[PDB]
Amino acid sequence: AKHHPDLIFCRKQAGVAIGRLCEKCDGKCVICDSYVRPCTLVRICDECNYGSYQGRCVICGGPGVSDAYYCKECTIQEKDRDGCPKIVNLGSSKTDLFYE
Amino acid sequence: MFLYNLTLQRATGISFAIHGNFSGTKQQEIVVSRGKILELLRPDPNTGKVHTLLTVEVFGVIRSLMAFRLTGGTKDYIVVGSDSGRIVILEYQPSKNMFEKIHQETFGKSGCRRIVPGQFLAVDPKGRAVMISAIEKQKLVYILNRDAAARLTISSPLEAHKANTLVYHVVGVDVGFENPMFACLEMDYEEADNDPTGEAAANTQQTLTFYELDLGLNHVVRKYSEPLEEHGNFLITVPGGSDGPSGVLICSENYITYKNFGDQPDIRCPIPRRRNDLDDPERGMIFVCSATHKTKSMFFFLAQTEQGDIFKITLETDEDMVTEIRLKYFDTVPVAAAMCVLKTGFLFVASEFGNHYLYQIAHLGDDDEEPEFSSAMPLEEGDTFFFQPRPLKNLVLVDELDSLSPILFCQIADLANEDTPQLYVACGRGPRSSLRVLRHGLEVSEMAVSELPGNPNAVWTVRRHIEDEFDAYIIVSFVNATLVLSIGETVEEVTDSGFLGTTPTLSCSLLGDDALVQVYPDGIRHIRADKRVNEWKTPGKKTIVKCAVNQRQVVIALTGGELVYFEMDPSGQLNEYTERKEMSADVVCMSLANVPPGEQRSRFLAVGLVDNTVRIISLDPSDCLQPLSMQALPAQPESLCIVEMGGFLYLNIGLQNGVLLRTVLDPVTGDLSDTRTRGSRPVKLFRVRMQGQEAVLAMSSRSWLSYSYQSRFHLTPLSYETLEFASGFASEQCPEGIVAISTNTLRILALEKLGAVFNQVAFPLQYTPRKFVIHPESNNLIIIETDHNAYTEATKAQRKQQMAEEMVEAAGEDLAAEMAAAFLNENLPESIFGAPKAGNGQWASVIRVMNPIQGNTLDLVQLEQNEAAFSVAVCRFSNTGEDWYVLVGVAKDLILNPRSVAGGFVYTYKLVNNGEKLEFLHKTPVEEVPAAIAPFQGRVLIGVGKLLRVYDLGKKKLLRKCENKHIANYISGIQTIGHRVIVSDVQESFIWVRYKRNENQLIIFADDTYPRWVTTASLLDYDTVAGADKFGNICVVRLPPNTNDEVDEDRGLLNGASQKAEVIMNYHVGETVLSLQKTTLIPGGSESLVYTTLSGGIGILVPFTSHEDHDFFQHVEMHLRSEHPPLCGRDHLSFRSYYFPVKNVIDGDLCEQFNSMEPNKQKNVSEELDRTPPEVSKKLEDIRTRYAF
Amino acid sequence: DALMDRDLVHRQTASAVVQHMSLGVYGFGCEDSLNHLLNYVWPNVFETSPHVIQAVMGALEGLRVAIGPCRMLQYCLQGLFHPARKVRDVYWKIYNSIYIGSQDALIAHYPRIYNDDKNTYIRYELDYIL
RNA sequence: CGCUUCUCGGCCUUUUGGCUAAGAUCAAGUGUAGUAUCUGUUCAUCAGUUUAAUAUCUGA
RNA sequence: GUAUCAAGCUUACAAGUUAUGUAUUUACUGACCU
Ligand SMILES: [Zn+2]
Ligand SMILES: [Zn+2]
Ligand SMILES: [Zn+2]
Ligand SMILES: [Zn+2]
Repeated sequence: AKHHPDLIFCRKQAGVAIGRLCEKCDGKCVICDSYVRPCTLVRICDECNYGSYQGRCVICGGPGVSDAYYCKECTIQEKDRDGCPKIVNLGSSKTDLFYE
Repeated sequence: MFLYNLTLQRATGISFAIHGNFSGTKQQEIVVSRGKILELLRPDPNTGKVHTLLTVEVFGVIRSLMAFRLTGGTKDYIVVGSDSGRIVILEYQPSKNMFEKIHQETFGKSGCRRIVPGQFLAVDPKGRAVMISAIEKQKLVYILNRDAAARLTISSPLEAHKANTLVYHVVGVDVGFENPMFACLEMDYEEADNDPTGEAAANTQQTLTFYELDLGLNHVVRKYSEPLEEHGNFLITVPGGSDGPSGVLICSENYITYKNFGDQPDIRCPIPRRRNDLDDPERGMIFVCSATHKTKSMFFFLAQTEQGDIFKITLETDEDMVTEIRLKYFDTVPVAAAMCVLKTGFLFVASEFGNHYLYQIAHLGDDDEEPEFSSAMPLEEGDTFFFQPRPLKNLVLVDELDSLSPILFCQIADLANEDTPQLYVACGRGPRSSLRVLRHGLEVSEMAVSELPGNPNAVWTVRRHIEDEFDAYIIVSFVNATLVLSIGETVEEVTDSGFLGTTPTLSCSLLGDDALVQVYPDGIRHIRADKRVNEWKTPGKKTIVKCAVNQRQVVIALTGGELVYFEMDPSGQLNEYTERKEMSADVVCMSLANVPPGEQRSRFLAVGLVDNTVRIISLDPSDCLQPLSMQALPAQPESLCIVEMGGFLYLNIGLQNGVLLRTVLDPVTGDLSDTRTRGSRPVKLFRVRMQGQEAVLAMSSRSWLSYSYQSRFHLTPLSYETLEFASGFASEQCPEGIVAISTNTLRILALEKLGAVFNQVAFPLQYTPRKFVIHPESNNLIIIETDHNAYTEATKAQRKQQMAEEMVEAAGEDLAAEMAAAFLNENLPESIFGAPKAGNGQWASVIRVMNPIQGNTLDLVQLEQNEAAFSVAVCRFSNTGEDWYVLVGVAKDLILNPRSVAGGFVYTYKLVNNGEKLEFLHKTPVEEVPAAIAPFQGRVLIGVGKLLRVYDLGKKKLLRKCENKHIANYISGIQTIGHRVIVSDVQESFIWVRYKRNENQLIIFADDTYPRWVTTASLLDYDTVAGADKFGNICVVRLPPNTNDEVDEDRGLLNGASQKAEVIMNYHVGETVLSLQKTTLIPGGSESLVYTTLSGGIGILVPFTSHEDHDFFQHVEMHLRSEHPPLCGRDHLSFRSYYFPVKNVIDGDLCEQFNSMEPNKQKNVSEELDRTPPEVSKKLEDIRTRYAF
Repeated sequence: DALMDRDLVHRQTASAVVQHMSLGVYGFGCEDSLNHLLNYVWPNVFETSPHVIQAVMGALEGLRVAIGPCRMLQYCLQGLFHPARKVRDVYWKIYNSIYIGSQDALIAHYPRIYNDDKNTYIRYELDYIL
């Protein structure tokens, strides 16, 4: 996301797998992280949607509730037609809070 | 400021064409892409003609178009890849007549990029996988399956990434229930770019690579990669499995290649050239088409080269291994980009420029007389197998599909003294070129003529029975002459026939089976075979006014109005009703219509009155002689018509200035009258029959036919003069037609072309028609014709003499001098057999003065071999008298790649006397090509290229007066308005130049900020300047309000001028606009900018009146961007902001797709806009009625 | 006045405003005020703080489409081969973002590069006319 | 002309009063990523490294 | 504590100097986070 710069996206080819969002991150965009104007469904690869990784949120990796969306600001900038925006790594956020 | 886009005649040049069973039936249909337009065509086999059923705007460029058949399926599906990263699969539904978007899938970013796929496409013929491919680095594979709702399913895109690798053409290999293979030409270039020695880029030859899709393992692997000692361009699928030797054919320069892996060797066949044709200094020869065909016994390929020579490629193998390949010369056609050979003997060739053609296969196989050779026979010294071209033997000309592409230059002019203006369009490339005059009417063709004297008022049409076609009699009456002519041969006045009554006749009709009802002063006739007349019609005195005709029921009136019926009995003779209204008169006209079912009265009465009123009444025996619904009209109707045109009863009154269009319905009458205009004599609205349905001809100062072409209400005029009357016609001389004369003659008319709008009439040409000008006195045209790689006919005769010389010189002791003289005296038509090509660097050009009425070679001035014309303008100088002058810019040794010119010339011509010939005056030299001539203040301005020069006449040569050198790279066009000079750069933009009167200086004072690659221009106002580019944009630049002209002349502002102009609109079309002109297309309308594109499309930009219309159409297009998305997946706002962003322009072509959807979306958009869909459709068509055709 | 202000927080918030505005008025004919504000956004490229550089990078990729890629490319020019590396790599990555955002729109927007002694740098295809 | 006294003005503490038990009591926050700014602080001639140009090292 | 709007009660009467490095705070940003 844009909030934590150490997070990297997956950026592989997108299939027909519809992305999901958890109850904590419902309505959030993936790139710009906004709440308004949904336009495009989120398509992720088959490696990030397989086995125990199905029905899973994109950002936090929790259980998905609603469908994931792109904003119109990401649509007219065409940040939806790039690689699959699945956040893989988790660093310096929600990790050291587990140890504290 | 605020403009509105509307197309009139859409795109006609075909880039891709496919054939298949798209409707789901046994017959086959064509799907073509016009680049921007997607069309479906049906080759009707019984008549041979072509009827377009659906044409849609995908709002993008169609870079890949290919159909596939599903495994175990009947209907063929369409795969479209475009500039966007949305691959779409389409299915044609014949019920709702729309391309159903089956699946739209994302595979990458948009735009015509190098990285993202869309450029080339391949599919497995069984219908299991499809590969979309770019030029470089990625090829994506979709797996096609079907699930239990008989529904298509598509999995994830498989990857075939290969960095630093070009892709030349991709094709699918037909395998029988095997892992599908895709063949493509690849080339590695990293050793070509890392090595500066240059020779590493010469031995980097092509590699054919096979990609095998393991459906069991779900990946793409490089299976085979075999090199090529030649360079190929595209490939051809060979059908296999249980059909034959499954493989790919490789077309290459002077060669055709078979490869198939494992054990079959590389079978090579050199391509046959012509005997001694004068186009081969060192050139090669490639293909342009494949045209595979499987006739269920064997399979062949109707390949096409770049000259139009069709080659019959047929594989014959004894074993499963290939033995040898062979081909032969089939036919000659104009050069086509794609073919679609069809079942039951049809071949549709889609030319890259000019008209398209449909031929019928008359003699397939053709293995009887032609001396054909093969590949594996030991032939040496090149190809060694030649052929002589021949006229048509295997194909016959059936359909000539009209196409205005390429529109290279266009003018709106009134040279033919018509009320409406005409379009003068340059078209074609090379020998197939034509100047085409375009009108607004329809193709009315004459078949016969007669010499009926006096002053006839009307002509009525009647048959023997309802089922026949001969239409036994045709009657013509004015006051007292009967004159009921025979319809067939030997048209002449008649004696007392079986249907004739008396002389003063006034109407005829067929009421019964063979019973004719005819009306005259002693009115009632009822004649079938016995003259059973009952001519009472006596309420004392009045007997002659106001007949009206239906086929089952009768209304006639007297001085009065609502009066007697005089029906017939179903098994007997006539009867009458005694219920009369007696109607204090006020009568002008009556006209009705009837429905084909009905054992009742089953019609609707329409009467018009002298006062500002009409009256429509249903006269059923319940509610009889009681008025139903009322009226309103301004002045007087003087005409009526009732019509049913659909597959709602369309009430049409018409008045002496305009016509209306109601929507009358049978229990209740909701009219909803559409309005339109037409000396302005009183109109006549008459019912005729075309195509199987009926239509209305409303006639005025000119005629106007209103027909329903799939519920679109086309009200298009006719091309002739005023004809004062209309009536139907049917015979064996012409099946359907309209006899329509009340003025001193008689003709037989026919309406052949009905679906289109414009009237193409073509005048043939020799070379490419670059541009032309208009002579205002004694209207003629002066055109320049210029082709690169072409000879002039004197050099052609010298080259043919040289050919004859070496044919009689090379070993003539053993002799055939008949061959040389036979090549000399036989001049082939270059428009059919293809024009000869003059190597590299030759520039053929002529100048043609033409009468645009008849279209004859009124004057022709030839040039030499390396001399090309690029600019021409007529003018009248100030130092001399009234005599005209023609300035022609000619270039010599221009050679294009790389550009290094060797100086040019400017020719001056006198144009004596009235413009019928053209005499040479003088020839001045110049250092660079003068591609721009402009008359200004009695002199000429010429853009040499970085140099703008003002010239004056001299008796020896032209003399300059000024010179400017601060202008940029190269001049592309100069247009003047008075006190200002608009200079078009070939690269950046417009430049404003001021010419001084006291001095002679050319001082620049204003420029623009955007590079545009400007091609053509037009002047709208004193400040606003419009322009277009090579890419497809339309821009309008408007100056700031101050912009002081008085600038007397070192720092600039940003490397140029200082008064930077602003842009009020940028717009994208997708096609190169080559002629912009501000004019008014109809008398009584208003001004609108007419742009004519490159691929045959013609559009207009329309100004808005007030801000509420701009706001309403902006909301219409904003709602249709969300409710009705385009077909290729390209976003409409992103396509109209393709290069430059859109600014204050509403695409009305998206707005006119409101009438093509279901009424659910129409109801949603109309209730969001607080209107009704008829009101929205009327507000939409007000702009096309007022400002357009 | 926000982009004229001395603090960088005002300028990064104003770059966010101009970004969301450019994503708001896209296709409406309001390119003059955006070209006015980008003349103040563009000297703020030189900042090295991550938040302000991602804010102005979002502003540049938002103004890439509204006023056109032509004005963005003209702003990138005479800054590609600049000898200071600190401006050089940042202008090259801005050119990379414009290249990946809209490649084909830049095709009509390229300037002319004349020929050297050996190679051919002229696009001869767009140079000739009919 | 100088000196003492008085009156008027230009003005440099004015805080809401004083007293009872100073009248009696009160005032919690993190953890992550990054940036700006104060205090403290200190700044002999060739050759190449490096740098837009500058500013560390080896040399006599 | 106030400025208007009746009944309660009251006489029913008199009457023509930029800058570096670091020890080190103060603030600021990312809709950062159970
Ligand atoms: Zn989440
Ligand atoms: Zn977003
Ligand atoms: Zn992924
Ligand atoms: Zn040291």
